[PDB]
Amino acid sequence: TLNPSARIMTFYPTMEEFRNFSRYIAYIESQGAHRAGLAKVVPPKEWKPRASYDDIDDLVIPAPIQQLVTGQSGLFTQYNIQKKAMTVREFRKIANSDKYCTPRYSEFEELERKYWKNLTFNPPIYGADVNGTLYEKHVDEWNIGRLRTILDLVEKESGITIEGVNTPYLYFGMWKTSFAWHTEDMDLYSINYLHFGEPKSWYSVPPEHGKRLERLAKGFFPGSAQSCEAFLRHKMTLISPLMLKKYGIPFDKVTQEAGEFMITFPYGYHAGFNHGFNCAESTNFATRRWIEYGKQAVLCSCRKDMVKISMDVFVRKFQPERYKLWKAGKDNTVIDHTLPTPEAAEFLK
Ligand SMILES: O=C(O)CC[C@@H](O)C(=O)O
Ligand SMILES: [Cl-]
Ligand code: NI
Ligand SMILES: [Zn+2]
Repeated sequence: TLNPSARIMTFYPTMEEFRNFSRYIAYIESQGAHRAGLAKVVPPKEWKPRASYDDIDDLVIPAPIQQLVTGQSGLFTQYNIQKKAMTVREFRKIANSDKYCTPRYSEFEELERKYWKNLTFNPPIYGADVNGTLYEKHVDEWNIGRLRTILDLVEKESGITIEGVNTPYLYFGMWKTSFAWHTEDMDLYSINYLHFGEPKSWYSVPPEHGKRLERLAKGFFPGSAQSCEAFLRHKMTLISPLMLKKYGIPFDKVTQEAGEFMITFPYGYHAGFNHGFNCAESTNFATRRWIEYGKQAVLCSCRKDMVKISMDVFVRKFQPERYKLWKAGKDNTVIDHTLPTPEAAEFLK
């Protein structure tokens, strides 16, 4: 089938193709993009979500996070220490200080080695999970604030909003800040735009090999595994690419740059780190292909306020012939990670 390498793909849509979000996602899936779990989409040169970013210095980061990393030989656990609120100006001041700034380097392979060699030292601050958007109110193409996908059935039918899932999150980062391995809540899709700043590097494991990654993680962190069915959802586990390589876990890497979009797919494990001071925005979204992932997503069974979406409305509206079967817990549909979402039908003929 398509993209049998399950390698990370990059797309350059024209302004025409760009306009319909859900439609372009259907397209890239018809090209096998999802098989890698992660994909890059470079927006048209004439596209910009905001005019200028010189007016956010006063924007407040209510819960900055200091990332303490503990571990050795490729396996680490990240602990969060919440610091007092601060502004984007204060944050940047710190991000650029000779204390937390980016080390000198030539090729990316070098910055990478330095990241994996010093991530346990000099714990950085991460202005993550910040409620808000940097999109201009009139931007109608790929506006994270309103992608208009079926995930809207959640708020529209129940009124329930889940910060970060069906509302945007801003992430202000600095050198060495990172994000642990994980898939989205309810195994949804994810859209990430890097408004500005230094690059953000990503690691991705193909959804078709996700179970292998979990198996490995469970063997390394048996304690966390025995305490939770999906401890990777805590987002505290870091695993180096060398360790994955050494245990035969298929994975790919890619560096996202300011102005580019990254898309993660259902059950696509990903992790990465920021090269330096930057700002990114993200939220989740869905397609009809997601519904099945949602019904089968293995959720965190030890924390409260953990994201759990009712799959009822989706199964009832898009899988009516399986609703009673599903409701009776008799629906044993097996998921094929290679198949594109049905909306991509028009692109396969
Ligand atoms: O987990 C993701 O989808 C990306 C998270 C990334 O934006 C971060 O800074 O944590
Ligand atoms: Cl700026
Ligand atoms: Ni994610
Ligand atoms: Zn848990």
